[PDB]
Amino acid sequence: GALDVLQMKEEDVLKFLAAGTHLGGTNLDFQMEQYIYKRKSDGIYIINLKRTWEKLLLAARAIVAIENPADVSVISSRNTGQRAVLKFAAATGATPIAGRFTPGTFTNQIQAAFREPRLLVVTDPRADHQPLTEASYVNLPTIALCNTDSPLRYVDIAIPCNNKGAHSVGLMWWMLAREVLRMRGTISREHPWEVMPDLYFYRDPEE
RNA sequence: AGCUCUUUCUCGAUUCUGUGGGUGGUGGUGCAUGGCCGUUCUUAGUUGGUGGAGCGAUUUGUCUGGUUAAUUCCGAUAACG
Ligand SMILES: [Mg+2]
Ligand SMILES: [Mg+2]
Ligand SMILES: [Mg+2]
Ligand SMILES: [Mg+2]
Ligand SMILES: [Mg+2]
Ligand SMILES: [Mg+2]
Ligand SMILES: [Mg+2]
Ligand SMILES: [Mg+2]
Ligand SMILES: [Mg+2]
Repeated sequence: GALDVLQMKEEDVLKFLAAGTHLGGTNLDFQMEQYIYKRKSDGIYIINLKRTWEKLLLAARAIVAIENPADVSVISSRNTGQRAVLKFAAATGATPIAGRFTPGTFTNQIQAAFREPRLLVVTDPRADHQPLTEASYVNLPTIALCNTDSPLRYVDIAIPCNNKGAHSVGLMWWMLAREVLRMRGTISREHPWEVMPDLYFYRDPEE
């Protein structure tokens, strides 16, 4: 937003640079060109943070406008985003899908997995292409976290970030939960949040 | 074989004559058919409902790979059941 209550604070830029979310890929595509600051001395692109923040608050403003919280289905297929989507759906009452997608869940009126969402959030356009291709049949908008080499086909609100590393992905889902819960009422601003981002990170099997 | 011929007793309305019409047939057609059987074919093969691809005949599901006597399973997965 244009305001000052919605502006990025110094405590969040440290969370960003600590998770590494500013660090892009090696290849750029001509649709993500407005989100890049400059290519490093070695071949890697820096993502502009102020632009990440504005696209993240636009996604939150798109999610808050849906009345029933339970038709904002969230999807992750890679192993890094499963815990994050499960915790995001818990914190704000969406319906998560981790693992395989079982094509036809959006367009098949027999299956027991058939639902009719009203939004669609997704971790990675290039790894969860089946939900996008199916959303392209039932008038279904889409929000997506994009790496610097993400194809922006059928996505409607791309959020630029490092999409590869587990810490980055969990931090982005945590911040998306923070800002929907903030502007819906609920956990009012001028307080830190009870949950720490590490509840949202990938497990990466332990000792 | 009263089959027929010579001869002339016996039976009793059941027949006989003619016209229609039936009846029977190990007669014809298995290239008019039912049913049964044999064989393709002793192997692992077949099919539709909703969804996806194609203008369409069609295709996916019914599979790269491993496994099994086996489309038997494990799995992979625009398919689900
Ligand atoms: Mg006859
Ligand atoms: Mg006969
Ligand atoms: Mg015959
Ligand atoms: Mg016959
Ligand atoms: Mg069809
Ligand atoms: Mg068609
Ligand atoms: Mg077939
Ligand atoms: Mg064998
Ligand atoms: Mg299986």
